Order: sequence, then C-alpha cells, then structure tokens
Amino acid sequence: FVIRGDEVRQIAPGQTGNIADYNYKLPDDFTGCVIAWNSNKLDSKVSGN
Amino acid sequence: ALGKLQDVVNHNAQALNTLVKQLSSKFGAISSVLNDIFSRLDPPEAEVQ
Repeated sequence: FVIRGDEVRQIAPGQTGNIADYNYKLPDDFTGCVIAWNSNKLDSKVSGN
Repeated sequence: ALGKLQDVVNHNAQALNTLVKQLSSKFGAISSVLNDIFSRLDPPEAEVQ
C-alpha cells in the first residue's frame, strides 16, 4: 500500500496513529520486515494522483 | 517470658509485610502499575517492561 512520508513510522506493531488505527493495524507480536521507499517519481502526476 | 512464640509470630508477620511491600518496587521500569504500561506505552517494549 502507499502512504505519505509523514506516516511511514505509523506502520509498526502497536503504534498510535490515524493510519495505524483505522487503515492497517499490526499485531503486537509481529515478526517480519517493513520496506518503504519514496514513490514521488512513480506515483505523482503533474496534475496530481 | 514467651519470647520464642512471639518471635515466630513477628518473623512470619514481617516476612508477609516484606512480601506485600516488595510490589511497590519499580524495578527500573517507567511505572509500577500494569495497566498504565499496557495502555500508555507501545507493546514492543511494554512487553519487556
């Protein structure tokens, strides 16, 4: 999924935040990796996306 | 002259008193109350607290 760079830290087990609480919530006991990279070139049109 | 019985009773009482008082020890944690750690702290290290 795609989110802004302000909430890249919200994707974490048991972390508060609008995105974490309402869109995608990680389990408290989570084992795995999170990979986040900028998508300004790929997913930002001149008019807007 | 009933030193022994009184001593035994006092020893049991003070052992129980030490046991009941020991839970107020912080043990280096942020707080000594469980629900505070479970609610106002993130699970990833609230679990180790």
